[PDB]
Amino acid sequence: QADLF
Amino acid sequence: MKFTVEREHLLKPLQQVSGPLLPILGNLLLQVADGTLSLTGTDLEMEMVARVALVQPHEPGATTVPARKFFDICRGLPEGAEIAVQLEGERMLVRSGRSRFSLSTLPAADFPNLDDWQSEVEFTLPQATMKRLIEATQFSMAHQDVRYYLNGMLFETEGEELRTVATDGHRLAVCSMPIGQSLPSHSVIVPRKGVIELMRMLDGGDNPLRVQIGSNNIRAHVGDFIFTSKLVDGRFPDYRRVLPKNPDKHLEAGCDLLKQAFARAAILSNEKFRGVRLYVSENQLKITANNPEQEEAEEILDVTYSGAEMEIGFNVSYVLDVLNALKCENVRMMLTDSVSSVQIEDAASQSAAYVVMPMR
Amino acid sequence: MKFTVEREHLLKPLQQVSGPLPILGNLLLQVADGTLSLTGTDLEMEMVARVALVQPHEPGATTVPARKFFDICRGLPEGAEIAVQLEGERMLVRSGRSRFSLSTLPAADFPNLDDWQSEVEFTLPQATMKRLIEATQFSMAHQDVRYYLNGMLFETEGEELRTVATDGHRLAVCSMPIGQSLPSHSVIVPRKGVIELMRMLDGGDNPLRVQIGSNNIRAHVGDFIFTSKLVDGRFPDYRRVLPKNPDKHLEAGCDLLKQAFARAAILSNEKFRGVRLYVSENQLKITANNPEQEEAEEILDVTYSGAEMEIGFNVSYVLDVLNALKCENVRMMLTDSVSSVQIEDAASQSAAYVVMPMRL
Ligand SMILES: [Ca+2]
Ligand SMILES: [Ca+2]
Ligand SMILES: [Ca+2]
Ligand SMILES: [Ca+2]
Ligand SMILES: [Ca+2]
Ligand SMILES: [Ca+2]
Ligand SMILES: [Ca+2]
Ligand SMILES: [Ca+2]
Repeated sequence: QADLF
Repeated sequence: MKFTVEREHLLKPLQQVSGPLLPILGNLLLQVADGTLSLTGTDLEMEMVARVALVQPHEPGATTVPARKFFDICRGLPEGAEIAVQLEGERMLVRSGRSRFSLSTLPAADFPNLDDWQSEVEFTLPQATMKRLIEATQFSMAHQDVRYYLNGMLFETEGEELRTVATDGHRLAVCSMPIGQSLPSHSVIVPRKGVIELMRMLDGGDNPLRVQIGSNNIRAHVGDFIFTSKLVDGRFPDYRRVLPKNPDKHLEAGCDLLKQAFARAAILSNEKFRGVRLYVSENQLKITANNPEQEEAEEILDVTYSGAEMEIGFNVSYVLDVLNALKCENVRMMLTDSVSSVQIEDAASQSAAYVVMPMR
Repeated sequence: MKFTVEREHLLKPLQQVSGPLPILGNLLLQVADGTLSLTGTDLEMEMVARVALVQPHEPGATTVPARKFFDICRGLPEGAEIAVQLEGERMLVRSGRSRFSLSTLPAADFPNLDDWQSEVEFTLPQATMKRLIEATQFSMAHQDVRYYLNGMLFETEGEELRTVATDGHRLAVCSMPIGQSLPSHSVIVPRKGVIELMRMLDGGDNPLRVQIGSNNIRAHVGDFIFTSKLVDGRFPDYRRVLPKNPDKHLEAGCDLLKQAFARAAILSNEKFRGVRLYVSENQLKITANNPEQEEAEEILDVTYSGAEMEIGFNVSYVLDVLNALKCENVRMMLTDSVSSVQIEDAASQSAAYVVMPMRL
C-alpha cells in the first residue's frame, strides 16, 4: 500500500 | 422545579441529548426557566441542548439526573403518557399514570459549561445537503491515526460552496455542495464524535440547518436543538494536491455490477492486504484475486473504455467502500498509470470525488 | 466430480450444513445416484443436505472451504447457474464470466460420526418441535461445569413429547401430545445441537422424523438429516422444581405486565435484579430499588381474589418468561413469600416456567 501524501 | 409534559414531546429531545451523555457526565442537566424546559448533555468536548415549550403549569429550577435511566423510564411509558416531574429532596420524582420513579440527582451548579466563544463565520443550509456532505465522505476518515486531525472531517467554505473532506492517507473523499450564500474562505476540522452527532440531529424534515463557526468551536441549530463541538487543530491535507493532475484514461461501468464483481473477487483476496488486480482494455475490465492458499478469483465485465491498456492493483475494500458510498447507476474511474492514484466519481455527478492509491 | 446447479438450490442447503482442524471448516460434497450431498460437522454433531441434480453430472467427492464456497454462491446473482468440477487439488466454480478456484481436502479425510442403532422413533409436525424448543430454549445453561445443564431434556411419556431446560436457577418446561404411543424415555441434547435442530425447521409442511439411540439423536426433515451426540449425564427432575399445588392464581394482560416489569427493572439492582410484588384484591404493585436508593413503583389492575401476600424475584428471569410467552393473558401461580412461582400463558398449560423467590 502506497500513500496519498 | 416542576413540569408536566406529554411523553411524545420529551422522547426525541431526551434521545438526542442522551448520546453519549466523571459521574456527572452521565447525567442530563434539566432547567425550567421562562416557560421552557432545557435539556443538556455533554462530554466536555461537545454539547447537545434541547428546548421544550411548557404549555402546562410549571415551576422554575434546575437539576441533573442520570440520562439513560430517565430516557429508559420515559420510553418505557405507554403511548400518550403524560409525564409529571418534580424535584424533591435530593431526588427527582417522575410520575405517569400509576408508575412512579425516584431518581438520584447531582447539583445543576456542578454541571460543566463549555467556555464562551464568538461566532466568526455563519451560514444556513438544508438538512438534506448536510446529510449529503457527511454521508459522501464519512467512511474515508481515519479511525485512530496518530495524526489526530485525520480522525475527523474537514469542513471548508469557499465561494458559495460548503465542502467536506475525509482521508486516512490511503484513500480520500471530497464532496462540495452549493449553499447560495457568499462565504469567506475558511476551513475547520470537526472531530469524528461531532460528525456522528451532527448527522444524528438531522431528522429529515423541512427544518433548515444554521451553522456558526468560531476559532475553536462549531455550532449547529436545527429546530429546537443546539449542538456545539470543539474543533480539532492540525494541518489537514489539501485535496487539490491529492486529485490526479490529468487522469485522462476514462472507464465507465455499472455501479452494482462493478461492486458485486469486486465483492466476489474479494472473497479470494489476501485476508489482511485485500489486494486485487484490474486489467483494463478496450471496453473490458478483468478483475483478479488470489491468496496464499493459491486460490484464485476472476471476473470479466463489459465497460466503456477507449484508452490504452493498463494493469493496476488496489485494496478491494477501499474500492468497495467508494461504490457503497456512491449509490450510483454508472461510475467513472479516471486513471493515470499503474503506480498512481485513481479518481472515482459517479458518472452523472461531479459533486463527490474519491481518490484511491494503488498497491504493489 | 461434476455438477451444474441453480444458485438458490445450493444456498439453503449450504446455510444448513454450515451450522455445526482445517477440514472441519470444509464441507463434504458428494455426487452419487443423481444427488449432490453436502455435509458439515464439528465432530459432535453433523448436518447432511441432499439436492437433486436435474442437469448432467459426474460422480465423485471432495471437501471445500465452507464459508468461501457459500460466500461465492451467495455473491453470484439471483438464479445464476453454478458449474462445479474437480481439477487437481482445486475445485473449479464457474458462473457467467465469474471463475473461482478453491482449495480442497480429500473426501477420505472427512470425519464420520460413529455408527449407531435407533431405539426409539416418532414423527411429529415441524411446528410442534419448534414450539417445544422455542418455549424452553432460553432457560438452558451455558458452559456450566454441571455439563448436563448445557443442553435440553427431551422426554417421551404416554403420547406426549416434553422438553425441559434449566440453568440451575430458573426452569422452563413444555409438553405437547403427538398422537403416538411412546415408551417412557428421556435424553439430553447438547445446547449447540438444540440450536441446530431449531434452525433446521423451515416452517413448512414436511413432517419431522426423530430417531433416538443410546448415545445419539437424529432428525429428518425433507432433504435434511441432523445427527448429534447426546450428553451422557443425569438431568434434574422438573416435577420437584414445579411448586407443589400453588393455591393463589393471578391473571393479567401480558404486555401490560411486561411493560410494568420493564420500567420497574430500570431501578433494580444491576447484579441481582430483585423486584417485589404486593398482591391484593384485583391489584398488583411492583417495586424496585437499587444501592443508590432510587425507587420504582408500578400499580396495575389484574384478576386476583386470594389472600394478600408479597414475593420477590429476579425481574430478568420473569421478563425472559414473558417475552417467550408472547401471550394475551398470563397466569402467575403463587404460594407465599418463601416459595417459587409458576407462570403460564393463561390460555394454555402446555408451557410452564418456574422462578425462585427472592428475599429483598
Ligand atoms: Ca432548583
Ligand atoms: Ca417511588
Ligand atoms: Ca496529531
Ligand atoms: Ca468536489
Ligand atoms: Ca490479488
Ligand atoms: Ca432469476
Ligand atoms: Ca457417519
Ligand atoms: Ca418419561
